[PDB]
Amino acid sequence: IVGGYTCGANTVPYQVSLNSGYHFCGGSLINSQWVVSAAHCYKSGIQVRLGEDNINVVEGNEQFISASKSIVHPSYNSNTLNNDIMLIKLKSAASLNSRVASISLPTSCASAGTQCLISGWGNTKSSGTSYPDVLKCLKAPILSDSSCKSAYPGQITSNMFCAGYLEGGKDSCQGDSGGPVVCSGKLQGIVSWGSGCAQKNKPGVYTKVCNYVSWIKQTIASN
Amino acid sequence: RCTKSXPICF
Ligand SMILES: [Ca+2]
Repeated sequence: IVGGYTCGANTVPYQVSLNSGYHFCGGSLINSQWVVSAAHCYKSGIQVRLGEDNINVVEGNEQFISASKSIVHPSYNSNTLNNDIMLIKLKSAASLNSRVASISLPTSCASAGTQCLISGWGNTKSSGTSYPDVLKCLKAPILSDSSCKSAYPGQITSNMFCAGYLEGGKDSCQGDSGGPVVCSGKLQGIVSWGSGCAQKNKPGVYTKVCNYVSWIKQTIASN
Repeated sequence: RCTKSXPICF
């Protein structure tokens, strides 16, 4: 997260870290057994880390649980990033408490100008690289689809939206992929892609979760 | 344009 702020330990209790001997992507806990992340975050050997603040120190409140299923959307296109969503089933149910909690799925899509919370352990620099120990947070509005398409002509599908700023300085970045965009207590977005990070006129692009609520439901119920 | 992962660029 570039241009954000330290969230505070366990203030985003649905935020998870996906770990393969290092933090590689974020995700969101949606019930005791299931995590939503990005399809492009798929790999073998995923350990889900819940209740994290400092990802480099065992502080208390962590739960490390292996992924038992990693389900990429069958129509995920790695060329266009359309359908950039993945479901991870945990080996054992997480213990839910104040510091480890699920986030609600949307009942409807969000509108332009809705203010959302984007969070992660990604790069904090727009130029070069700095990775934080603790979780970072950013408040960011959903942009109009006209403005989103103007920024990225021919590249924004019905399953994507833009959020953030056009003036530069505030954005999600490398290492934040798969993590949450939460608006009015609903998981509306998944950190997906963009042109660089926090660059003028290049807002972040996010998977539009409201389009997948039925798929998520049908997939969990059958697994 | 890149994904925001440990990046996949185009
Ligand atoms: Ca920790």
